[PDB]
Amino acid sequence: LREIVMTASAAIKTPQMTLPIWNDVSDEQADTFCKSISKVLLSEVIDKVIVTETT
DNA sequence: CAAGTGTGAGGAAAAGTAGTTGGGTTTTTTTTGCAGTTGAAGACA
Repeated sequence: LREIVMTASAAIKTPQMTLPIWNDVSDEQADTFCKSISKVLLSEVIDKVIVTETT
């Protein structure tokens, strides 16, 4: 309530956007779209990093 | 052997006052949350 009324902050702490999905949109299509929009960082795919510094 | 004028000081004491000190206040003139904002360096056409 403070984040709205008191500060009218243009930076919500947890900004969310709700998306209605068409009646025709399957649940499986919906999970595909959920994957399709979410961000994927390069870190998120790395398993191990080995640096062999030789000098 | 003796009696008789003139007279200077020595002495005492309670309270005060000295010396030496101190006390004594008096009197005294280690960010722990927040959101915003400016100015800055840097950068651009």
